[PDB]
Amino acid sequence: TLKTTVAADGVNGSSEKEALVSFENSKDGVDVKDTIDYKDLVANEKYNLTGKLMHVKDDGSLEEVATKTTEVTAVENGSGQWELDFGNQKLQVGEKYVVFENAESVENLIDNYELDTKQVVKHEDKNDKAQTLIVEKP
Repeated sequence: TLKTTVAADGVNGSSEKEALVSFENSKDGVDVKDTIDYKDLVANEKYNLTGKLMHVKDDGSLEEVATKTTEVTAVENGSGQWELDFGNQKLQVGEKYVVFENAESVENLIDNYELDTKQVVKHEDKNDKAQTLIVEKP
Protein backbone atom coordinates (compact mmCIF):
# COMPACT_ATOMS: atom_id res chain seq x y z
CA THR A 1 0.00 0.00 0.00
CA LEU A 2 0.96 3.70 -0.13
CA LYS A 3 0.55 6.32 2.61
CA THR A 4 1.32 9.96 1.78
CA THR A 5 2.02 13.21 3.58
CA VAL A 6 2.01 16.56 1.78
CA ALA A 7 4.22 19.47 2.82
CA ALA A 8 3.28 23.00 1.82
CA ASP A 9 6.20 25.35 2.41
CA GLY A 10 7.53 22.73 4.86
CA VAL A 11 4.23 22.48 6.80
CA ASN A 12 3.01 18.85 6.88
CA GLY A 13 -0.52 17.59 6.52
CA SER A 14 -1.73 14.92 9.00
CA SER A 15 -4.69 12.54 9.04
CA GLU A 16 -6.59 14.94 11.26
CA LYS A 17 -5.54 18.35 9.86
CA GLU A 18 -4.76 19.63 6.37
CA ALA A 19 -1.48 21.52 5.83
CA LEU A 20 -2.35 25.19 6.20
CA VAL A 21 -0.78 27.95 4.14
CA SER A 22 -1.41 31.42 5.53
CA PHE A 23 -2.81 34.13 3.34
CA GLU A 24 0.50 36.04 3.44
CA ASN A 25 2.60 32.90 2.81
CA SER A 26 0.66 32.26 -0.39
CA LYS A 27 1.93 35.39 -2.14
CA ASP A 28 4.92 33.98 -4.02
CA GLY A 29 3.27 30.58 -4.61
CA VAL A 30 3.56 27.48 -2.44
CA ASP A 31 6.33 24.84 -2.59
CA VAL A 32 4.51 21.52 -2.57
CA LYS A 33 6.31 18.27 -1.78
CA ASP A 34 4.94 14.83 -0.94
CA THR A 35 6.40 11.99 1.11
CA ILE A 36 5.33 8.44 0.10
CA ASP A 37 5.59 5.58 2.57
CA TYR A 38 5.30 2.29 0.69
CA LYS A 39 5.03 -1.36 1.67
CA ASP A 40 4.37 -4.63 -0.10
CA LEU A 41 6.23 -3.66 -3.23
CA VAL A 42 8.93 -5.83 -4.79
CA ALA A 43 12.41 -5.21 -3.47
CA ASN A 44 14.90 -3.66 -5.88
CA GLU A 45 12.31 -3.16 -8.59
CA LYS A 46 11.79 0.17 -10.42
CA TYR A 47 8.41 1.96 -10.45
CA ASN A 48 7.05 4.88 -12.40
CA LEU A 49 5.70 7.24 -9.68
CA THR A 50 3.11 9.76 -10.87
CA GLY A 51 1.98 12.44 -8.45
CA LYS A 52 -0.88 14.78 -9.15
CA LEU A 53 -1.91 17.93 -7.32
CA MET A 54 -5.71 18.23 -7.60
CA HIS A 55 -7.87 21.28 -6.86
CA VAL A 56 -10.80 20.03 -4.77
CA LYS A 57 -14.01 21.94 -5.46
CA ASP A 58 -16.86 22.35 -2.98
CA ASP A 59 -18.99 20.09 -5.19
CA GLY A 60 -16.39 17.34 -4.75
CA SER A 61 -15.12 17.64 -8.32
CA LEU A 62 -11.40 17.76 -9.07
CA GLU A 63 -9.25 19.68 -11.49
CA GLU A 64 -5.61 18.83 -12.04
CA VAL A 65 -3.20 21.64 -11.18
CA ALA A 66 0.12 19.81 -11.61
CA THR A 67 1.47 16.37 -12.48
CA LYS A 68 4.95 14.91 -12.12
CA THR A 69 6.36 11.51 -12.96
CA THR A 70 9.77 10.19 -11.80
CA GLU A 71 11.38 6.74 -11.73
CA VAL A 72 11.81 5.40 -8.22
CA THR A 73 13.05 2.06 -6.89
CA ALA A 74 11.75 0.00 -3.99
CA VAL A 75 14.43 -0.87 -1.44
CA GLU A 76 14.78 -3.79 1.06
CA ASN A 77 11.69 -5.95 1.60
CA GLY A 78 9.72 -3.72 -0.76
CA SER A 79 9.09 -1.12 1.94
CA GLY A 80 10.51 2.35 2.48
CA GLN A 81 9.99 6.03 1.65
CA TRP A 82 10.07 8.14 -1.50
CA GLU A 83 9.74 11.88 -2.07
CA LEU A 84 8.14 13.78 -4.95
CA ASP A 85 8.70 17.55 -5.30
CA PHE A 86 6.18 19.54 -7.35
CA GLY A 87 8.23 22.71 -6.84
CA ASN A 88 6.67 26.14 -6.61
CA GLN A 89 2.95 26.19 -7.35
CA LYS A 90 0.92 29.31 -7.80
CA LEU A 91 -2.17 28.24 -5.80
CA GLN A 92 -5.45 30.14 -5.22
CA VAL A 93 -6.20 31.80 -1.90
CA GLY A 94 -9.17 30.14 -0.24
CA GLU A 95 -8.81 26.84 -2.10
CA LYS A 96 -8.12 23.26 -1.15
CA TYR A 97 -5.71 20.92 -2.95
CA VAL A 98 -4.92 17.21 -2.54
CA VAL A 99 -2.04 15.03 -3.68
CA PHE A 100 -2.68 11.75 -5.49
CA GLU A 101 0.11 9.14 -6.04
CA ASN A 102 0.26 6.16 -8.39
CA ALA A 103 3.20 3.73 -8.50
CA GLU A 104 3.34 1.34 -11.43
CA SER A 105 6.16 -1.21 -11.77
CA VAL A 106 8.38 -0.96 -14.84
CA GLU A 107 8.50 -4.77 -15.21
CA ASN A 108 5.69 -7.29 -15.23
CA LEU A 109 5.46 -8.61 -11.67
CA ILE A 110 1.97 -10.24 -11.60
CA ASP A 111 0.15 -12.95 -13.61
CA ASN A 112 -0.88 -17.84 -19.63
CA TYR A 113 2.26 -19.19 -18.00
CA GLU A 114 4.17 -15.92 -17.54
CA LEU A 115 4.03 -12.65 -15.65
CA ASP A 116 1.93 -10.33 -17.81
CA THR A 117 0.88 -7.40 -15.59
CA LYS A 118 2.60 -4.48 -13.84
CA GLN A 119 2.06 -4.06 -10.07
CA VAL A 120 0.03 -0.84 -9.52
CA VAL A 121 -0.31 0.57 -6.04
CA LYS A 122 -1.99 3.91 -5.58
CA HIS A 123 -3.33 6.40 -3.07
CA GLU A 124 -5.83 8.71 -4.71
CA ASP A 125 -8.13 9.81 -1.88
CA LYS A 126 -9.56 13.30 -2.05
CA ASN A 127 -10.66 12.98 1.60
CA ASP A 128 -7.22 12.18 3.04
CA LYS A 129 -6.23 15.22 5.11
CA ALA A 130 -2.62 14.07 5.30
CA GLN A 131 -2.40 14.65 1.53
CA THR A 132 -4.34 17.92 1.62
CA LEU A 133 -3.40 21.60 1.89
CA ILE A 134 -5.65 24.65 2.27
CA VAL A 135 -4.60 28.21 1.36
CA GLU A 136 -6.15 30.34 4.06
CA LYS A 137 -8.36 33.40 3.35
CA PRO A 138 -7.39 36.84 4.74
